[PDB]
Amino acid sequence: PSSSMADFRKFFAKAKHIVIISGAGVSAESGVPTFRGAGGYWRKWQAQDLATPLAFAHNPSRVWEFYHYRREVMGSKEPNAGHRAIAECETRLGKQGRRVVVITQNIDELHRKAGTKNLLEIHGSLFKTRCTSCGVVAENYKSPICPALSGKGAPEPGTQDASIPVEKLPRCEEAGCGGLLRPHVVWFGENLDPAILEEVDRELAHCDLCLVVGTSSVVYPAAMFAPQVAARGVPVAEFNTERFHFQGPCGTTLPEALA
Amino acid sequence: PSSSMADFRKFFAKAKHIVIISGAGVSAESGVPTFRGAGGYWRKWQAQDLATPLAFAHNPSRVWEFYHYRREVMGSKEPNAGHRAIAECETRLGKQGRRVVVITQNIDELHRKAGTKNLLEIHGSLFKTRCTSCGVVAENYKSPICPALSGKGAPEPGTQDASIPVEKLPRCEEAGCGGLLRPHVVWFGENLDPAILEEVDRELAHCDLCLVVGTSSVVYPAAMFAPQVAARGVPVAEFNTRFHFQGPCGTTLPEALA
Ligand SMILES: [Zn+2]
Ligand SMILES: [Zn+2]
Repeated sequence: PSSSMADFRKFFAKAKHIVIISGAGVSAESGVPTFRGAGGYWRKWQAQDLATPLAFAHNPSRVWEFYHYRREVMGSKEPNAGHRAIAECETRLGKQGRRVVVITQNIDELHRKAGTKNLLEIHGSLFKTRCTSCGVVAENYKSPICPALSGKGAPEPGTQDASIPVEKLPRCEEAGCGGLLRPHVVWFGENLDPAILEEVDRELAHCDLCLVVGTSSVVYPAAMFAPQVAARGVPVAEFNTERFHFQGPCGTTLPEALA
Repeated sequence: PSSSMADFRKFFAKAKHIVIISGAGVSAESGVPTFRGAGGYWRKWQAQDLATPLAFAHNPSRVWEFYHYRREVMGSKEPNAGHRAIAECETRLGKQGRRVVVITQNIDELHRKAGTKNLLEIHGSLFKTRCTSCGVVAENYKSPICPALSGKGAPEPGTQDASIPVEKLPRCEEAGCGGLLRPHVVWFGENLDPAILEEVDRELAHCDLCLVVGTSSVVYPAAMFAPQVAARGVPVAEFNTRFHFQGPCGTTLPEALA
């Protein structure tokens, strides 16, 4: 894997269809606490205790307490230089008829806030809700999402469970529904949206340059996508903190690389 | 990027927990047809066209014809010298207090024919069915899987679609179900069973030595497994059609696992 910026910039100049696969490193550079490894903890629990349809069935109040916490910490965050370079490149290239798409594992909408428009959110968004009754997906940025969760969601073990009755958790506001809302987030056991994967696969089939940013291509989810682009002879440029590999924060490398 | 067999054996002789990741190259050496790449076609299509939820929903007869073909060709296939050496290595190290486990996305079951017991078939089996109604998972080696597939599944293009009505495709035989069966195999766009991957990770986290044999860069998720073993500092030896050993796995593996 080459570290030549000049050699990368030569493909970048000529690339008509760029696919940027964006991992958690991009979000972390904005102060988003990465909910994986040593960080994958809230009170007594891990992600596999919280982010599952079975968890939501047994204790939706606890799952909503956690996602309220997640929403609260996320909504105070701002796009970083990497997010900005990525958006500015899409805007700039688009005026020339050249394409940039972002595939993100992240659910904080920081790419959207930076100005990214060709955005594929494979894990959904925690600022979207899904109704478990009618199936309607809705935007929700409200703080707090419901009055019962006001002041709730503290991460300390020993914090009392809110034990909010289901009726008082976030409810659908479609006329005549009133169903229980869940976060519009892909949980363990649940498949990624087939329509999204369809769009993703089309982009990978047509791209002439691929970027992996804030993650590596040997790890989920970039490991799903980058190998088949590379096997086609399309250059894959990797930007992370340890064909092309560029070391350092994406906020440092991407502004220059995507200039 | 070592190519020394002498250095591998030193690690092999003492190794307690051996994971063997077995890719499509191991199957190809037994003549099992592959369905990626230029030589990977059934009629007009490759696996990426047929092994999908969408394809099954749109033409279950064509998808079933494809897997029926693959089920039927296995009758002339045998495990190769690679499968045997892997299976003999397992039983041998067993009576020494040592672990050999095989993790594979191969669905042709030649590893278990060869005598492998610690086998993780993480992509299911050609010889297993799943009911799309009741979810029951059943072993199925019946030839043909249903009478409507008798003589069907021809691999050359221009072969007329069987166009078997869904009612005459493989049907669940659980009392009062009658649901449509699919092959119990992981498709493009589908995740692994949650427990399956949790078990893979357990083997990967505890192994002293990893073998990766006949595995392409695009096989998924299996291509992630050796990378995370190496990240631990644990030696990974590549056997293609840290160590690299070139040639048929039936030629290199007997001497490597001797
Ligand atoms: Zn509703
Ligand atoms: Zn059934």
